[PDB]
This record gives sequence, C-alpha cells and structure tokens, in this order.
Amino acid sequence: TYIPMSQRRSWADVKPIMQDDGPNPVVPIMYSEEYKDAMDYFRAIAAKEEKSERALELTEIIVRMNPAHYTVWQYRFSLLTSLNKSLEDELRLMNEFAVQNLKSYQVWHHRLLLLDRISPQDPVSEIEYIHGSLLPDPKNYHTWAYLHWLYSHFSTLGRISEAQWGSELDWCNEMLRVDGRNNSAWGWRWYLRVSRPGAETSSRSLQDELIYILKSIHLIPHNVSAWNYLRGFLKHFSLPLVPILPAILPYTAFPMPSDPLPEDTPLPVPLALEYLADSFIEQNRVDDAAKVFEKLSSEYDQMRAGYWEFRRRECA
Amino acid sequence: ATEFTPSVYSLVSKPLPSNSRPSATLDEQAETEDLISQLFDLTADPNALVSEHGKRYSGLRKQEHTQFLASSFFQLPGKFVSLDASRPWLVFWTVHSLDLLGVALDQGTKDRVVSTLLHFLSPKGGFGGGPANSQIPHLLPTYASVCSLAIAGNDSSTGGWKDLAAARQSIYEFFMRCKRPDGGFVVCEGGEVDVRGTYCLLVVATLLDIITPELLHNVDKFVSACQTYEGGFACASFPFPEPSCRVSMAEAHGGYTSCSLNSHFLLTSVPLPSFPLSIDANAALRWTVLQQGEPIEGGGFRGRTNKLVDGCYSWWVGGGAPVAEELVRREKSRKVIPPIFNRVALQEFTLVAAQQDPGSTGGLRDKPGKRPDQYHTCNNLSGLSIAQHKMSHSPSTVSSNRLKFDASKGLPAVKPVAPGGGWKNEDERQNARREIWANALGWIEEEGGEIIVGGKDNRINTTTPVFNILGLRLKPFINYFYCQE
Ligand SMILES: OC[C@@H]1O[C@@](CO)(O[C@H]2O[C@H](CO)[C@@H](O)[C@@H](O)[C@@H]2O)[C@@H](O)[C@@H]1O
Ligand SMILES: OC[C@@H]1O[C@@](CO)(O[C@H]2O[C@H](CO)[C@@H](O)[C@@H](O)[C@@H]2O)[C@@H](O)[C@H]1O
Ligand SMILES: OC[C@@H]1O[C@@](CO)(O[C@H]2O[C@H](CO)[C@@H](O)[C@H](O)C2O)[C@@H](O)[C@H]1O
Ligand SMILES: O=S(=O)(O)C[C@@H](O)CNC1CCCCC1
Ligand SMILES: O=S(=O)(O)C[C@@H](O)CNC1CCCCC1
Ligand SMILES: O=S(=O)(O)C[C@H](O)CNC1CCCCC1
Ligand SMILES: [Zn+2]
Repeated sequence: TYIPMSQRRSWADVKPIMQDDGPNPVVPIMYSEEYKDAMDYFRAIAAKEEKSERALELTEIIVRMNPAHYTVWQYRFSLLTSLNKSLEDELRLMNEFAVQNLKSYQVWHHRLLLLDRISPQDPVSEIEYIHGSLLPDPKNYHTWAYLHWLYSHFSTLGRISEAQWGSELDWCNEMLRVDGRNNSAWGWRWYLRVSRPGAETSSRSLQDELIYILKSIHLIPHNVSAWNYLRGFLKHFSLPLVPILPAILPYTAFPMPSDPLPEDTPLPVPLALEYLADSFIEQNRVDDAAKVFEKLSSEYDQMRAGYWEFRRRECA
Repeated sequence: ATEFTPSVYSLVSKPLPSNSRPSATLDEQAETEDLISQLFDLTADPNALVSEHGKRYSGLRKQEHTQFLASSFFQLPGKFVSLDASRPWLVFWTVHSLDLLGVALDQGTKDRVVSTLLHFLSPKGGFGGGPANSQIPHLLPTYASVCSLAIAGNDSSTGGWKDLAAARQSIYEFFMRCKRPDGGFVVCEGGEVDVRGTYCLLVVATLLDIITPELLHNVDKFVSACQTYEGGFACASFPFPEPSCRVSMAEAHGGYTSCSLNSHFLLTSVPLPSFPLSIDANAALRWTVLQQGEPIEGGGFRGRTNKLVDGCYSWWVGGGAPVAEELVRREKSRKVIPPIFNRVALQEFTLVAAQQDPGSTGGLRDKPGKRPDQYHTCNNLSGLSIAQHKMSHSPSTVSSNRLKFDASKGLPAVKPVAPGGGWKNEDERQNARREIWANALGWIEEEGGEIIVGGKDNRINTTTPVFNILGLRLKPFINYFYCQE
C-alpha cells in the first residue's frame, strides 16, 4: 500500500500544489496516485525553491517514473550544485539507471553536465562507459553525439593524449570490422581522421585513408556508407576522381576489386555509376556523363528516375 | 506526370545485396524487406482499375484515422506518463492530422484546445510541456503550442492569438536567454543545444514578428556547420576556440536535416549583410533523394544511411525535398520540370505499409509490426501531403506580397536585450518585416502538379513546407501578427 505524502511527518510542513490545467483540458493523462502525489509536492518544492535532501529524494522518485521530465532534471542538477553533492556518486546512479533500463535523452544530457562540472583530468573511464554502452546498441544516435562532445570538449582542455586518440581509432576500426554497414562508426571515423582539429592530414595520411576506404568498398561493394565516405573524402580534400577510377570501373559494367567479385554482387552498383558520371564531368565529357545519368534514371536506379534525369538535364 | 515517378508495383523488388558479408545491419534490413514486400503482395495495386479479387484495399482510411485520434484526444491512460513533458506535441500531432484529413473541430472543442495550451504559457516567456506551475518553458513545445494555436485558435478574445500578441516581448526574451554565443540555442534552461531548437525558435519568431539582428547572430554558422560529409545535417556542431572552426557532432539524420534546411530557408528572408552563411544545397538534395527506399522496402524513406525505412521520415526527409530543391534552384540562378523524388512510391508506402490494418484501431505507423501513434500519424500524413501536391516557393508571389505589404501596420517592436541589438533604423526594420512576411507566404500549389495515387478519395490537404501547417492556417495567422489582414 502506498503511503500518501500528506500523511508523512517528513512532509507535514509542505502544502501540495495541484496541476493548473484550467477547465476541461485536452490530452489529459490519467496520472497514477504515486505520480500525481509526487508532482503535487514537487510543484510546492519548486515554487518555494527549496534546496534540500528531501527535495533531491523527490526528484529521483519522479524521474524514475518519468525519465523524460526535463523540468525535474533541471531542478535535480540545481539541487546537486546547491547541496554540494558528490557528482561521482550521481554518475554511478546514472549507471544504475541504464542497468535498470531507465533510459532517455535527459539521462545523457545529465551525464554531459556532470562530466563538464567534474571536469576530470582524464576522461578515460567515461570513454570506456560510452564504448560499453555502444556495444549492444551500436547505432544510438545521441550516444554517438555524446562521444563526439566528450572528445571535443576534453581535447580543448588538452586532456586527450596521442595514445588515447590511437586507441580510439583502434576501437573505431573494430566497430567497423564487426559491422561495415554501421554508418555511425563511419561518422566517428570521419571525426577521428578528417574533421577533428588534431587529425593527421599529411599527403601520405590521405593515401592511407584512400586505401582503407577502397578496401571497405571491395569488401562490401553495395555499402552506401562506404561510397558516401569516399565521395565526401574526395570532395573535402579536392581530390580528382579520375586517378581512382580504375578501382571503381568494374562495378559499372590502389586496392583493386577481388577477382572474381564476391558472391551476390549484381552489377552495376548505382553509386559506382554516379562516380563514373561525375568523373566524366571532371573531364568535361558532358555527353558521356548525361548518358550514364540517363541509364541510372531509366534502367539501373529507377526509384530515383526524376533525380537522375535532373542531373542528366544539368549537362545537356 | 508519372514518367519519372514509377510505381513500386511496376519495378523489380530485390533484397539489398549481401556481397557475402553478413552483418547486424543486413539481418535487420532483410527482415524489414520481408515485412514490407509481403504486405505489398497482399495489397491491391492502388494504381489499378481492376482492383483484383481477394487482395487488401489500400484506400486512405480517413474515418479510422479520425477515430484513432479522437480516442486519445480527451483521455490517455496512466502508462503514457512518459509523454507528460510532451503534451503540446500530442495536441499538434492531432489538430494538424485532422486538418490534413479535412475533419473540422467544433468551436467548443477548439476553445478547449486554446485553454489547454494557454495554461502552458509562462509569464516569463514560452510554452512548456505542461501547465506553467508544473513545467518550465522549452523551445519545442513552444513550436507545438504556437502552431496548434494557428490551427485551432482565432482572433476573438477567447481565440488565443490575442494572448500570443501580448506575450511577444516575453517569448522574445525567453529566446534570448536560450541563445549561446556560437549561434546555437539551449532548448530550455540548463538544457541541450541542438538544431531542432533553432528550427522551432525560428518558426515562432517568424510567425510573431519578433526577429532581431541580435537573435540571429551566428545562428546561420551553427546550422551550416551541422552539415556532414554525407550531405545531410547532424543535431549540433561544436565550436573549437571567435571559433577557430566548427565541427558536426553526429550523422546526417532525417529529423535534423529537415530542421536545418528549414532553419536555413527561414534565415534567407532576413536581409542582413553576408547572411546567412551558405550551405551545400546540392549535397543536401543528393542525401535527401538517396534516403528514399528501394522498391522491396516500399519506397518509403529512411532517416540515415544503412538504417530501416520509417513512415515518419516521409515528412522529415520528403518535406525537406522542396526546400533543398528551391535552394539548388537559387544557386544555379546565381551563376546563370520532373519531380526530384519518387512522389508516387512514397504515397504507396503511406497507403500500403504505414496504415494500421483495416477494421481495427486505425492510425498510421513507423512500419508494419509497430503500434500506430499520434507522432507517426501526423508525420505520415504530412509527408503524404508533400508527395500528393507540388509545393513551390514562387518568386512572383513573393513579389506580389511585397507590393501589397503595409509597413504602417504592425505590432509594437520587441525591445532588444542589448542596446545595439535591434535594427539600425525603422526603414531597415520595415524592409526586414516585409521580406520575412512576403517570403513566409511565398509557397504555392503548382497548377497541374497534383498526383493523387489511388484516386481523389485519397486526397488530403496541402501542408506548407518549412512550417508544416496548412496554407489556410498560415495566412490569416501570420497576417494577424504583422497586421496585414
Ligand atoms: O539485379 C541487378 C538489377 O536489378 C535492378 C532492376 O532491374 O534493380 C533491382 O535490384 C536491385 C538489387 O539487385 C535493387 O537495388 C532493387 O532496388 C531493384 O529494384 C537494376 O537496378 C539492376 O541492374
Ligand atoms: O495523374 C493525375 C491524377 O489522375 C487521377 C485521376 O484523376 O488518378 C489517376 O492517376 C493516379 C496516379 O497516377 C493513379 O494512382 C490512378 O489509378 C488514377 O486513377 C488523380 O486522382 C490524379 O491526381
Ligand atoms: O532549478 C532551480 C532554479 O532555477 C532558477 C534559475 O536558475 O529558477 C528557475 O527555476 C524555477 C523552478 O523550476 C522556475 O520558476 C524557472 O524556470 C526559474 O526561473 C533558480 O531560481 C533556481 O532555484
Ligand atoms: O474509410 S474508413 O475505412 O476509414 C471507414 C470504414 O471502414 C467504415 N466502413 C463501414 C462498414 C459498414 C458499412 C458502412 C461502411
Ligand atoms: O479519382 S476519381 O475521383 O476519378 C475516383 C475515386 O475517387 C474513386 N474512389 C473510390 C470510390 C469507391 C470506393 C473506394 C474509393
Ligand atoms: O516563471 S514565471 O515567473 O512566469 C511563473 C513561475 O514561477 C513558474 N515556476 C514553476 C514552478 C514549479 C515548477 C515549474 C516552474
Ligand atoms: Zn518513426
């Protein structure tokens, strides 16, 4: 049996405040006895701006019922800073939240605020937590976003060593080994190899990157992630397509495709034809480019008939 | 008109090739390919005259979807407490869905919608996900509330628009409190920075005539730095220390690509110098079109590369298509017509795959095997609207709008937070007011551009790109706040 807070001696001094819905509201939720009671007392606590242990206790009770309650999380963080609570303990509590499947974006934002405030000299333990969190859920968009923020924030403080960057690339390569179609891991690779301020972008560095990309294409020729990365890479560094063309050409009819091609690889690969088309435009061969665009439109990628026709008309 | 938009039924459905490397992605993809294609096989081709015997009819089940929305409109079970911070969205998804379905609310029910939403308005500025005495203001429910008031409200004393007009200064101040120096906004106090917040803020600020130079500083750079190597946009960008460079923080994603493209589009009507910083429009269009699924997955959209198609991306990705197309058109004109995505196949996804099975709860869904909900109902219908109609931003209409604009009419100007944060003078403010208003009302329905797959009984109303409310809602609403009635 639930004991109402209006009967508890710990809360005797507090007068609860009802939700101010106005008359006959639309989309009302049939709040449970527990949730309504807790919110009634939170309304009172927050209105008087009480910073206390019982207030902290109450916010945990509410977020456990509704992890997506952004207002209550805001108040919780204020309570943590006012009461000068252990932020390390709070982090461990967030770990317990994930184990108990109490997950939502607000939990992840809370983690960011905690780590920003703790501001540890070495964020490795949190990096590890994120990796472990990504293993059974490898495409969690905001976990990936958080990982980007963490390395980015802590790097501006000069707290990410070269060894740390190296093991991060090691970890990324393993994620891509496990699932070459994990576009989130391709994105992380782009941060690690191209976009981050400290990325090694010497001439031989670019060469090695091309080798990795092409090896990925030869492994999985229909991998849209791999093609997008290739196109994005060449564009960003303003590199000509023609020199790489021999590696791509077999997919239209430096590491080369395996002979024979892997089983279950019907030709042509649509994005391989896009490459050929764009390499013709590079050579100012607009007619030959229009011809492959037309082929994509009417034969080899008909779902995008209108788009490839548009690209064809852009030449003729 | 359908020459470059083939039907799923006229194309060959084959699985995404494995290349003899199995992975977790392909396992999920193949299973989804099976779900969608088998449903298409059970369902009569919407384009057929001879709707063959025994097969499921794909007609838009408007009454079933109306019932679905009605059943949760006046009461929700206690298990839906997870949506307590999102009740304004429940309102928006419903009232907008009903608008698209062409089902009117009586005045009494509309008045309840207005009352409910106004109690979410806090005196300090902005709407929260619940009553002001229960929740703090937040950019997203502010968008949902404002748009809902455009849909269900009016210009009388009980209409709610009056209250928004009076709230203009406080909402603007809330917006300014949300602002970060890099051009991003926090969604709420102590909250996350992302491009959805920007979108929601820019929509509201545009509609209510509260745009200032100080509000917009760096906002273009934040959005523009969200664009990834893939061509779509991430949720946010990171400023490395004014900033020496900005870096995208995640994958190109249907939702944030929509919000970014729309944000950028809204910024292009503000006549500030060297503003907004350009985006790569061609790459955004490329990414957009590439997210439309293969025939076997029903021609629906996915939200990111190598992920499953989802009904909701019909709005996020599909609704971004006309915006990307217009930006590409403008860039080509700055140097110096067939559909750009498969309009037919997208409607086919909606009718065949995204509807709840007939004779049940109704509503629209992510994909077969998923419970329908208000969110997917609204976003499926919004996307279907974009596919059904040919919406264009018309330079001649913008010109007509300029010629009819009355600068002597308007609401009091917002007082800026910083003394020099406003416009240089009254002339420049009025020119900005004109441009913002004229461009907001620039979207037209192209004559002869209509394609209604399965016949005219499937037709729903035309939604406006960028804003995602009906033109007939947008026009009198913005005209009220700019006093152009
Ligand atoms: O088998 C290769 C090819 O089939 C076509 C249709 O003629 O495409 C279909 O099959 C591929 C998978 O092999 C897909 O990607 C499907 O979307 C599809 O419609 C041609 O593209 C082609 O030469
Ligand atoms: O194509 C324009 C168009 O024709 C209408 C009938 O007036 O529908 C026909 O075309 C659609 C789309 O190609 C098919 O699904 C049909 O089976 C069909 O009858 C129509 O509603 C419209 O917008
Ligand atoms: O989070 C507690 C807290 O926030 C402050 C401002 O930092 O007030 C704000 O929080 C209250 C309570 O949720 C709301 O009324 C509101 O949005 C607000 O001004 C501060 O007073 C501190 O108590
Ligand atoms: O168009 S919807 O599918 O939304 C509505 C619908 O299914 C109702 N069908 C009834 C069945 C009994 C006889 C009269 C019609
Ligand atoms: O596209 S048209 O307007 O020419 C024809 C059209 O609307 C057909 N709708 C049918 C009518 C019978 C029940 C099922 C839906
Ligand atoms: O912000 S205002 O001054 O307009 C009114 C006011 O103080 C509201 N604060 C509530 C307190 C309870 C939790 C949610 C926020
Ligand atoms: Zn969805």
